[PDB]
Amino acid sequence: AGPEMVRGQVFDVGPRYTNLSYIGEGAYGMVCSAYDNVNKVRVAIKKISPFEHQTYCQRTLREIKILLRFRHENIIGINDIIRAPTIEQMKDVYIVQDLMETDLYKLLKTQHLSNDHICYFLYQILRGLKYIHSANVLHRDLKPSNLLLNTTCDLKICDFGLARVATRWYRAPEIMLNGYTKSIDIWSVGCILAEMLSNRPIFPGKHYLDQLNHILGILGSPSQEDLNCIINLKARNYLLSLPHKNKVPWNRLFPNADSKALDLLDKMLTFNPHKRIEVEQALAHPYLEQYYDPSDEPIAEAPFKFDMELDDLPKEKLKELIFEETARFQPGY
Ligand SMILES: CN(C)Cc1cccc(Nc2ncc(Cl)c(-c3csc(C(=O)NN4CCOCC4)c3)n2)c1
Repeated sequence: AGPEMVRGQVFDVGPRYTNLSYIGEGAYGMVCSAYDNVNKVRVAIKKISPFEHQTYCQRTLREIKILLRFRHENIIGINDIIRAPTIEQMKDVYIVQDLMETDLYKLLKTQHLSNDHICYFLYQILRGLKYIHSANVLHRDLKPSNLLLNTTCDLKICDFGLARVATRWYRAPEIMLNGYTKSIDIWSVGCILAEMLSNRPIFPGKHYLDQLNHILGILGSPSQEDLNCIINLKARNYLLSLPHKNKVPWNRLFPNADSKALDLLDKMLTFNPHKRIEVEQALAHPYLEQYYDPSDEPIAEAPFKFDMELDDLPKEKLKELIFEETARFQPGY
């Protein structure tokens, strides 16, 4: 019996992995669960087909190298990698990882979170993000659909394809001019907090202009100091063209949320990245006092550093590096 297929997509991961089930898909990849007939468990498998585009090749190499170096309870790992025995044959790369029960996206579509769970999930997101930022890496695309949850309420951050060393509903406002710094991740976590408090996106713009209006609709018109953070000229001009907007207090939007939760949300969703809170201070905020435990919150031993200029490399070079990096999982290595 030939190779497995999932929604007309071949999934050439047997004989070890079988009984595939669709989970989701991105721009150049698909995710399924499968049965691992060695460890007698179900696993997650992300198929990645990036080699047509230099950008996809950089993100794939970055994703693999970062996830193989990171070792943290709140961050998805890589257990196995499958690809063809020769570089000429390699069209796809399959990354095998721990299977989780669901993601925060789906959870928030069907469940109301107690203040306790919101607190505990927020702690874990930030605890993972502390490890991440401690290594001088940015995730850059945190969102409910890549925060994974287990039966026992354990959370893991996944999809590091966009990560870099230091929808669009979670993009910080600095980015909607563009400057990727650690504070864009805190913005995303702020938006995630809001969504956990209400079950609806806080800034659900149809496009970037419409997202800016949502943001200003709650934060109010930016100050002049805040306007000096907005480097891009079209954006700055646009902001200067708008009528004044008043700041809406957080407890009017979330009338039944914990006061501490709202005080932290306020500091995470701050227009000016320079004044936005940082991950350790977030973790030490009173709202999180029930879980904050710096004695058991690991950081990376050293800053992550790429020794090559991936941006500069032609997609053929990248593919060779991807062949190299995945060698160690190939039989007979
Ligand atoms: C419906 N039934 C399947 C339940 C369910 C629902 C969602 C998740 C999981 N479990 C799980 N376990 C391990 C992993 Cl590794 C992943 C995973 C999902 S997506 C992804 C990634 O890399 N995704 N990117 C592309 C898609 O958009 C987001 C980013 C990794 N999921 C189970």
